[PDB]
Order: sequence, then C-alpha cells, then structure tokens
Amino acid sequence: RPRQYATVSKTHKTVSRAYGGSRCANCVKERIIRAFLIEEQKIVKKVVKEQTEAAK
Amino acid sequence: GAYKYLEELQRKKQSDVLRFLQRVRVWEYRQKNVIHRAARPTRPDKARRLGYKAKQGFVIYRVRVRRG
Amino acid sequence: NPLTHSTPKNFGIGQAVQPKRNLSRYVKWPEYVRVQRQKKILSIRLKVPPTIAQFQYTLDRNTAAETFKLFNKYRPETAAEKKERLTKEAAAVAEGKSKQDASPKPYAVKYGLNHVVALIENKKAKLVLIANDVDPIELVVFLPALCKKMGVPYAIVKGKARLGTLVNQKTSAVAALTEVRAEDEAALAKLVSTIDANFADKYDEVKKHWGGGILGNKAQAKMDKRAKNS
Amino acid sequence: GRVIRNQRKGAGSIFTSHTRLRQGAAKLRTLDYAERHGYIRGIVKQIVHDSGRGAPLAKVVFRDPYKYRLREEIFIANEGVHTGQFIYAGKKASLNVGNVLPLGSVPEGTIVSNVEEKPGDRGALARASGNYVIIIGHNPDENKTRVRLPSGAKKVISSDARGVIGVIAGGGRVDKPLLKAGRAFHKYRLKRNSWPKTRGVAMNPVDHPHGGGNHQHIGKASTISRGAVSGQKAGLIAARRTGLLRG
Amino acid sequence: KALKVRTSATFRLPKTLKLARAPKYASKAVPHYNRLDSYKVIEQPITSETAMKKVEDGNILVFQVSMKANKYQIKKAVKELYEVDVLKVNTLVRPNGTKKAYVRLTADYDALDIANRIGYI
RNA sequence: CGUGGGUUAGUCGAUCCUAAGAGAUGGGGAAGCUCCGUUUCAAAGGCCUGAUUUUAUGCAGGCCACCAUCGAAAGGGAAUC
RNA sequence: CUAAUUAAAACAUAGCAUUGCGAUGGUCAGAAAGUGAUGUUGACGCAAUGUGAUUUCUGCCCAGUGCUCUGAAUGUCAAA
RNA sequence: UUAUUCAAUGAAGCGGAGCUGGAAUUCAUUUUCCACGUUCUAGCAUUCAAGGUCCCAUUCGGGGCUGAUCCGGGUUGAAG
Ligand SMILES: [Mg+2]
Ligand SMILES: [Mg+2]
Ligand SMILES: [Mg+2]
Ligand SMILES: [Mg+2]
Ligand SMILES: [Mg+2]
Ligand SMILES: [Mg+2]
Ligand SMILES: [Mg+2]
Ligand SMILES: [Mg+2]
Ligand SMILES: [Mg+2]
Ligand SMILES: [Mg+2]
Ligand SMILES: [Mg+2]
Ligand SMILES: [Mg+2]
Ligand SMILES: [Mg+2]
Ligand SMILES: [Mg+2]
Ligand SMILES: [Mg+2]
Ligand SMILES: [Mg+2]
Ligand SMILES: [Mg+2]
Ligand SMILES: [Mg+2]
Ligand SMILES: [Mg+2]
Ligand SMILES: [Mg+2]
Ligand SMILES: [Mg+2]
Ligand SMILES: [Mg+2]
Ligand SMILES: [Mg+2]
Ligand SMILES: [Mg+2]
Ligand SMILES: [Mg+2]
Ligand SMILES: [Mg+2]
Ligand SMILES: [Mg+2]
Ligand SMILES: [Mg+2]
Ligand SMILES: [Mg+2]
Ligand SMILES: [Mg+2]
Ligand SMILES: [Mg+2]
Ligand SMILES: [Mg+2]
Ligand SMILES: [Mg+2]
Ligand SMILES: [Mg+2]
Ligand SMILES: [Mg+2]
Ligand SMILES: [Mg+2]
Ligand SMILES: [Mg+2]
Ligand SMILES: [Mg+2]
Ligand SMILES: [Mg+2]
Ligand SMILES: [Mg+2]
Ligand SMILES: [Mg+2]
Ligand SMILES: [Mg+2]
Repeated sequence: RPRQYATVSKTHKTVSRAYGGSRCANCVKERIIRAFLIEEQKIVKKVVKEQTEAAK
Repeated sequence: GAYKYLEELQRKKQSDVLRFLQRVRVWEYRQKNVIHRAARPTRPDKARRLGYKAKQGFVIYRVRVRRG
Repeated sequence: NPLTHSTPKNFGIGQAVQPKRNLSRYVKWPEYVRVQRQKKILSIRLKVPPTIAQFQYTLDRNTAAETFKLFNKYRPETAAEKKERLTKEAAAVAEGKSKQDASPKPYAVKYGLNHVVALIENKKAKLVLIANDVDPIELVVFLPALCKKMGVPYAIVKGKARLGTLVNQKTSAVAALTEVRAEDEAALAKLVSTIDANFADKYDEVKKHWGGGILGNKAQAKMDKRAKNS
Repeated sequence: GRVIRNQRKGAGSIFTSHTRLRQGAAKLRTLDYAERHGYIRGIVKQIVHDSGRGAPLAKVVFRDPYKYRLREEIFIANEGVHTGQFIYAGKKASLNVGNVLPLGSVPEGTIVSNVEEKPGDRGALARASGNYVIIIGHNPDENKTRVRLPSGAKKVISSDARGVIGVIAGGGRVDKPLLKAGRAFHKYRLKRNSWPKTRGVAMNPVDHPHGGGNHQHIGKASTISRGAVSGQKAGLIAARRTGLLRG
Repeated sequence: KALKVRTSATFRLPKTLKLARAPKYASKAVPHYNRLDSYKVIEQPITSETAMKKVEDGNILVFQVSMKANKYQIKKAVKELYEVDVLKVNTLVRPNGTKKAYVRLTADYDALDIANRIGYI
C-alpha cells in the first residue's frame, strides 16, 4: 500500500537497471534501441541533406 | 484669479476643448473601478464652491452609476 | 581544451525548448500602468483641438536652460532665511526703528495660479512660465490667450516639478517675473525676445492647427503600405 | 398557469449535464507560434472513451515549446488514428489523417473535422461521431475559405481557422436500434435529464399548452411564431413547412 | 532609455519592506497571570470506591481536573504538586461534564502512600 | 420513584482529503436587505540558502504561473494484537 | 402511476416523423450584471413537439385559422 | 481606429525593415517576389547553454557580448 513504501529500503522499490522501478526491462530495451537507431538515422539524414544541399 | 475662468469655461461643455477632455476622461474613468479614490478634484473650482478645502481631512472619490 | 565541445542548440520550431528572451513587450502590466500608457495613446490618437496641444510646443533645452538660469537667481525665501530676517527685523523694531523696514525689497519669482493670473490681468508680469504637464489642463489652458491679450510674454515649459523646484514646492504649474534687478534687465530682454518668437508671435497660427490624429506603429505601416499599393 | 417543463430547463438544477465521468473538454491545441509558422509533433498515447460522447477521444502529448514539460491535449479521435501515431499540428503539417492544419493551407474537397469557426476557438464544427466538413472553396484575397457543414450549410470562415484531417470516429452509432427503454435510460443517464418525455397532450392544461380536453388533441396549430414567448413555444416553432417530405 | 529585461510576461507585486509593530501604548497594560496553573489544573481527588480500588491496586491516582487541561498539563501539575513521576495520564470527560484523569504513577511511587499524604483513604 | 456509581485510546473513529456541491475575496449588479461569480478583466506568492561565527541565519543568489475555505463517523486514509 | 376509495385500456417505452438552430446561434433562466442551463456541447448534436414494437399502409383538401416566405413597395402607419 | 463590442493566452515571438539562390532571363534600382534549422520509428530534449570573444584584478571562479539581427514597447486576433 502506497504509504508502506516509505518504510521499506530502496532495494525492495528498485531494479538495478536504468529505469529500474519505473519500466519493465522490455520497454527499457525498446527505448535504448529506439534511441540509438534514431541518432544513427539522424547522422545519416544530416550527411544526406548536406550532400543534396552541397550538390545542388 | 483663475477660478472665475474655470467657472466660465466649465459651462462651454460642447466646445471642442471640453468635448475632447470629456472623451479622454470618460475613457479614463471607465477603465477604473466603479468607486475609486481621486487624488485631486478634476473640477477644483466646483470643489471650492461646494465646500472642499485643500487640506488634510478632505477626500475626493469618483463614482460611476448606471443610468436609466 | 580538447575536453570542451560545441553543442550548438537548435532553437527552431519543434526542437530544443526556447531560451529566456526579453518578453517586456508582452508583459501583462498592472492596470494603472496599462491605463496610463493607453491614456497617452488615446490623447494623440484623437484629433486635438488647437487650444490644448499648443502645449508640447515647448521651450527647448537651450533657451529653457537660459530661462531657468535667470529664474533661479530669483528664488523665494526658504524657511531658514525667513526665520533669520524675521529675528533681524525684530531687532530692527527694537533698536533700528526706521519704520519696520531694515529688510530690503525682495526680488522673487511669483507663483500660484490665482496670483499669477492676477498679475497678468494687471499687466505686471514681465514673463510667465506655464507648465505643460498640468492635469487637469483646463486650469492653465486659458493662460496663452490671457497672456496674449494682456501683452505678457509666456513660455510653455517642461515641468510643473521643475517650476516647483525653483519656488521650493513640489509642483508650481506657473512661475512669473514681475521685476528684476539692474543686472538682469539685459538677460530678461534677450529671453523675452526669443520666447515671444517661439510662443506669442506664433500664437495666431497655432490657434488654427488641430493636433493629434497620429496613427500607431502598425497603422502607420499599413497606412503607407496601401499608399505604395495604390 | 404553471411553469412548464421546457421553461424549467433553463434554471439548470436537475437539467444540468452529468459531468463526473467525462475526460475533460475536447479542444484543439492553443494557436501559438509553432502552429502559426511551422508545425509541432505530438504523440497519441491513449484512445479512450468519453462518457456521454459517441466519439472516442485521443490523448495527444506535445512538448511544451517554452518550458521543459509535456502538454496533454484532448482531441476528438479521427477514424484511423492509432496509439503511438505522431500527430503534426501547424501551417507546415502534411495532409495526413489526424494532422491539424489551417484551412487555407489545405486543398479543395478535403475532409476535415473539429473545425474552428474563428481562428483560436479550439474546435467548434463537425465534432459528433461520423461527421465531417468539406472544403468547397478558397478566396485567398482577404483570406476566407468556403466550407460545407454536416447539416449541408455553406459557410465562409477564416483561412487561419484550423481543422483536423479525417472524419470523426464512432460513425454509424445511430444505425443501431436501442430496442428497449433501458438502453435509452443508460444513454441519457450520463448525458442529462431529458428522458423519458411525457407528451403535452397527455397533461392537464395547467402543465402544457397542449394539455387538457376530453380527448388528447392539440386544438390550436402546433406551429408557433418565432416572436412568441416562453410558455408558448411548445410545438413546431417557426416552421417554414410541416408534414412528410413528399412532393 | 534602458529598460529592464523581463524574461516573464507576468508582473508580480514587488516585495516591499514590512516593518514590525512598534506601538506607542501597550495593548492591555498588564499581562494576565497563568490562567491554568497547577491549582487550576487539579481540582480535587475523586474518592469513589472504584477509584480507591485503583489507588490501592493499580497505582493510579484518580483526579478531577479542569476541562481546559490537556494530559501534558495534568502530568506537569501532578509532577510539581505531589513530587511524583507519572507513567501515564488517561483522561475522560464524565457524563456530568467534568474531566477525570486516571494518572498512573511510576513504580518508584506508591499511590496509596501519596493518597494518604494528600488526605483521602 | 429516591440516592449514588459508571464511559480511560499515538494504533478504534472524528480530526485530514476530495465528491456532487456550498462559498469568501478581486470585480461587476442592486435603492437596499443582498445577487452573481470561484479563477475569474487583481501589482493576489512563500520555499529551500549548497550548510555555521561581521548572522536574532540573511541585506546575497536560486526555484514554483499554483490561486481562500467548507463538504463523507458507509468513499480515500500511517500504525495493536 | 392517482401515499389514504380508481394499478387501468391511463403514462412511459423502442420504433417512426416533424420543427428550430452553424455560436455576436436555437431553446430556456435572471431585477440587474464583467450573470446563467443545454455546454467538459456542435447537426450521428442540442432543443421543441406528435405518434407509439413488428407487419402492411398512411388517401384527398392550403378555402378557414396558424406558421412561414431575398417574397408588392405611394394601401395603412407612431415617435423623432 | 481610438470609443464600444467579441475572443484567447504562462498576455512568447505581432508589425516593419534586414544574408543568399533564381524560370527578376541582375538592365547597373529589391517600381518587383518566395523560403523564417523539426515527417520511416510510442527514445531523448530542463541547470542565465556549450562554443567563440572581451574584461575582472584572479579566489578551485565571476561579469559582458555573440551564439539567439535590429527598430516600435500596440499581448494577439476579430469587429467597428
Ligand atoms: Mg463652499
Ligand atoms: Mg491629500
Ligand atoms: Mg485596480
Ligand atoms: Mg407549480
Ligand atoms: Mg410553477
Ligand atoms: Mg420540454
Ligand atoms: Mg455542470
Ligand atoms: Mg433525454
Ligand atoms: Mg419519444
Ligand atoms: Mg412522447
Ligand atoms: Mg390526465
Ligand atoms: Mg383530470
Ligand atoms: Mg395554458
Ligand atoms: Mg388539449
Ligand atoms: Mg392521443
Ligand atoms: Mg402561434
Ligand atoms: Mg500597533
Ligand atoms: Mg479519550
Ligand atoms: Mg433509578
Ligand atoms: Mg440518579
Ligand atoms: Mg484510526
Ligand atoms: Mg477541501
Ligand atoms: Mg455567493
Ligand atoms: Mg459594481
Ligand atoms: Mg460551514
Ligand atoms: Mg474538510
Ligand atoms: Mg472518513
Ligand atoms: Mg471509491
Ligand atoms: Mg472511511
Ligand atoms: Mg487520513
Ligand atoms: Mg395521496
Ligand atoms: Mg390509493
Ligand atoms: Mg397497472
Ligand atoms: Mg388499489
Ligand atoms: Mg391520459
Ligand atoms: Mg455549466
Ligand atoms: Mg400510450
Ligand atoms: Mg400501432
Ligand atoms: Mg388551408
Ligand atoms: Mg409623426
Ligand atoms: Mg472613441
Ligand atoms: Mg500574445
């Protein structure tokens, strides 16, 4: 019950991963992968837009 | 002095100068509260003849009432 | 430093939350601020009848500096020097006994609206300074006409506060010289010659010209834009 | 001589709308600089059901342009809009179902929904389930757009008024019979107290203008003047015609 | 014409200086004495036979106390009227509208000895 | 009927929270008793300094765009057998 | 549903149909208001009516009265 | 349009001028125009912003400026 969470230690309330007690280890994996491939797509988009603006 | 000039100039209400002053003032007072404190009489000669003295103890309030 | 690196942020639409900018143009000001700015706006939006806004035709900084340089040689007595010359006059009543008159004639600027209007009407004022910031303006609006009819030279000047400074008040709304000392006759004659050039010899033409009717920034822009379009 | 049932509706005591279970007011995003000059991307997070409303509601999260936080806007969901879909709102947004665009930046014959009457009133027209606005004309000079309303009305509104591409979801809802009084009971239970309706011919004369008599009949014309007063407008008010649509 | 850079479009009321009060005259000129001192807190002991059983057995002194007195004031007034230690104070308002305190003493003290010092049973 | 005795709580309830709703203020209305309105068209605001000797800690920066209050002993709610 | 003489064939109902209204709007409140209900609403909606499941059908009449119509603008017409 | 009216907002970007590119065929002149950093994806975006440049009087840090163009202080729109 929600006020009992103030009495237990941090270990019961947390997983030792990023977004530990908030997200569910598949949504975490999904958001890492989504992050990484979107910055790689961002630099591909940057180089492609720079090429098509420096060529024409 | 000047209160006689004020007296005779307040009666020319549909003159150009008092029409301009009337319009700017009716916008001004409508932008304020319905009852509000006036810092000084806008008709000081009318205040003289109605009994106001310019000393501590006399207060002017401006007030607007609905017509009709 | 190789440890430092340049980010630069993309403050476009839809990217990188906008920085702190000057939003002073967009401030919801308090109502007294809004109404005192918009009163100034409305008073020049409307057509202004020529009797008022012969004000804001003002004695400019050079001749007004000369005018206040002469008028500040004729400042009225402070309470300190009045208390000094009253004890000296009491000693004169004790031992001097001329009549009551050890004190000389005083040479001071004349202030107060009823007093200066009386002096103009009796043709005693040699020069009348009239504040342009008197509210209500109906208190001082008849004074260029009365000065012109009595032949008293008048200057509309900036500062009821500044006239109050030389008459030891906060606000004075008028100031007058009715006689000056022997040294200052030349200065008063030069000042009257420039002041009548600006105010009383222009008064016949200034009585006809309506003021105001000034468009705003955006209305002036779209006023000349359709002039270009025509 | 008693105040009648339609005159009691304006006092708003037991005739208020039942608003506990509703999700909030469905509006467009505020017409800010981002929508006025470019676009902004939000995200559909939930498609939920609004009580009393036939149309489902999209919850769309936008980033706040001036503070670091998230703004949840409540949209009326257009048909085909799905959770996780990006929604683009602004002058530069594209012609996709769910996108929010000004009507001047939109071609002819385009189907839109949640249309502002005036730019910035955050959605007024074609909000009920299955309803849409056709764009039928553009007058670029002194910018105006002619639209067709779901009642068939032609209407000239501003080109800066925004609409949302698509039709409102929930269409076909009135295609089902309710079959029974309880389904109308539960329909009106979360709208407002306007059901069941006793007929005025079934009342006493004190209760209705149609009340009374030894048979249930009206006795005067049911067509009432527009210039009639409260208590008199109980019938077919300001009817241009009556009867069946038969030529 | 330099103007303040406003990074907010909301004007707020400025934080003007507040002076504390510094009156020319005292408000009531004589401070009141203690309106609930110990002789006010403790009215009298209760000498019912049920109370005497609690004195003789449970080591609880039973008092009629003021209606304005909380358990802190009862404990403090007992502690410096009888020079005892107080383990617990329990309190009820009686049906006749007066307050009764069951003051349990620390086991360093005999309530029978203290009650015979006071003058009852 | 007459005379007394009896109701002990950190843990059970109230107290607190919000509900439908009630309701001050700002403001507008009304001859007025009062009506509307509840965040409105108001200059509506008080919280930590990162931890100490020129500190009753402030005369330091810095943040928050929220806006009275009442409303359930069957709703929500810290904890006793 | 007529509490305390009428439980019905009455009322409601789903279904059917008509009417008004695209918001500085319809219908309805309030003495007024910088006031309200519908409305945290937008024609698959709100508001006013009639009829009363399904089946099958709903004929003729616009003279009267009502309602309505950018409809005729020297018939009548108040105050200014 | 400035009274009045309607509307919205944390009154945030309104109006006017300002680099280029050109299907303006620079006509030696912005008579003349458009584009104002974001669209495969349910990630992320906050510390007066890193960078660059200048000064502190240097104290393990601080203050300007630019990054982020000026000017008008009309919050923005409608209506009159
Ligand atoms: Mg008098
Ligand atoms: Mg005073
Ligand atoms: Mg005020
Ligand atoms: Mg009745
Ligand atoms: Mg009645
Ligand atoms: Mg009704
Ligand atoms: Mg309601
Ligand atoms: Mg109903
Ligand atoms: Mg029905
Ligand atoms: Mg019915
Ligand atoms: Mg009956
Ligand atoms: Mg009957
Ligand atoms: Mg009747
Ligand atoms: Mg009848
Ligand atoms: Mg019938
Ligand atoms: Mg009728
Ligand atoms: Mg005091
Ligand atoms: Mg108790
Ligand atoms: Mg008994
Ligand atoms: Mg008894
Ligand atoms: Mg409890
Ligand atoms: Mg509360
Ligand atoms: Mg009230
Ligand atoms: Mg008022
Ligand atoms: Mg109460
Ligand atoms: Mg409470
Ligand atoms: Mg409770
Ligand atoms: Mg519950
Ligand atoms: Mg409970
Ligand atoms: Mg609780
Ligand atoms: Mg009965
Ligand atoms: Mg009966
Ligand atoms: Mg029955
Ligand atoms: Mg019976
Ligand atoms: Mg009947
Ligand atoms: Mg409501
Ligand atoms: Mg029936
Ligand atoms: Mg039948
Ligand atoms: Mg007929
Ligand atoms: Mg006539
Ligand atoms: Mg005007
Ligand atoms: Mg704005």
